[PDB]
Parts: sequence; structure tokens; C-alpha cells
Amino acid sequence: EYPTVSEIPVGEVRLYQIADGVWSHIATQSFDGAVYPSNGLIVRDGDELLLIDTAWGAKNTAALLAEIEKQIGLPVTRAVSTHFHDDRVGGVDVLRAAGVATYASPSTRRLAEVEGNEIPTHSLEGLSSSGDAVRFGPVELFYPGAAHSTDNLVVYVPSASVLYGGCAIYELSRTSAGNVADADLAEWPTSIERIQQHYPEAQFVIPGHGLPGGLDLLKHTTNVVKAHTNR
Ligand SMILES: [Zn+2]
Ligand SMILES: [Zn+2]
Repeated sequence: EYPTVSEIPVGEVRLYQIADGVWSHIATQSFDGAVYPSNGLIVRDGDELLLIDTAWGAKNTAALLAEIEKQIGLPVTRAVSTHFHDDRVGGVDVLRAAGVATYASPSTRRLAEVEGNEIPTHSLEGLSSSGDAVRFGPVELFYPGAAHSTDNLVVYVPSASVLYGGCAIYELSRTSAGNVADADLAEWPTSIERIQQHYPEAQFVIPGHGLPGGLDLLKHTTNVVKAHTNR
């Protein structure tokens, strides 16, 4: 039932209900002549919605808001980007124009600015040191340490035991490292272990790209990152 690339024409977006009041959003982009899927999260926040991550670009993110209106019909009032790369901040300007309040850590905002990427409006305090967590509406935001990027956040939905790892967590089908240009390979397993330590009760774990699974995605990622380290 989870959608894959061949289900999703580029420019379209699918929603997937994970639990009561919790969805992923799935979109695709072409990169170097291959097509990659990308996940984000949507969490019901009373009669409003919280969005985690853009749908990887302006057109996708417009389509995302259109699909949310079509299928859920509650207002997206806030969005949080989990790190500074384009699959996470690309589309922030579309969200902002549509009246969504955009958020990221000050580390992410700064790195987005350096990269010339779109920059969320608001700055999330309380996430500066590895192991820091803050509640943000119906989710907990956690900074595990540097991993895929120095700023990467993960998002937990306590009502549903859903853990969204973003790009710090790989899907099982990914056997070799993704983009590690901005990674801290040295710290990435230590960061993954902080996630395990903080969220041992998680039932559904959503990678930045590809299929959900369970907490097995954590050690899977560590194995892949450690192999890449020793390449
Ligand atoms: Zn990234
Ligand atoms: Zn990513």
C-alpha cells in the first residue's frame, strides 16, 4: 500500500495515512536522470495541520498543499524543515505565500542562507545541543547530533508512536550512502544511537526517502554509514 516512484508522476504528491491524525506526504524529483521519492509528515494539531518538510521544490509543494486541501481539508498553519537542503526547504516560499508560518532551527536557517536556499521565517529555540528535545504542537522535535547534516532534526508523534527520521535515516532498500557532502560520518552512528535511546517505543519509522519500517531502519543506517566510512 505505500506508494513508490512508479506510482507518482513527477509534480504529483501522494498522502499516506500512517495512524490517526498522522500522514506522510510523498513526492518525486529527477536527479542525474534517476527519479527519487521523498517523504515528509503531516500531523493533525486540533483543527489545523502541522507540516514537516516541503515536498522538494516549489511546484511539488504547491501540489502538496492542493492535495492536503483535496484529501484532508484542514488548514496547514505551520511547517518545520528538518534540515537546510532543497528536499526540506525547497518550497518554503510557496508555503509562506500561502500563509503558512515556516520554522527551522537557527542552525538550519543559517546553513540554508549560506547555500542560497529558501529560508524559513521562524527560529526554533532549544535544539542547539545533541540530545535536546522540544515540544512543538502535537510533535516532539529532537536534535540527535550531526548525521546526514550538522543540523538535522527528527520528529516524533507521541500519540501515534511515529518517528520521522528524515534524511538521517535510510530505508532498508538503500545499501550505499546517499548524499554525504554535508554529513558528519564520524558522528552519525552516535547520533542514531541517541534516537534509539530517546524513542525506543517507536512503532513506525519514516525515512527521508522511501519505505517506512520500524526501528530496524536505525541500525540499518548505521551499518551503511559505517561501511561507507571504511570505504
Ligand atoms: Zn539532505
Ligand atoms: Zn534527503
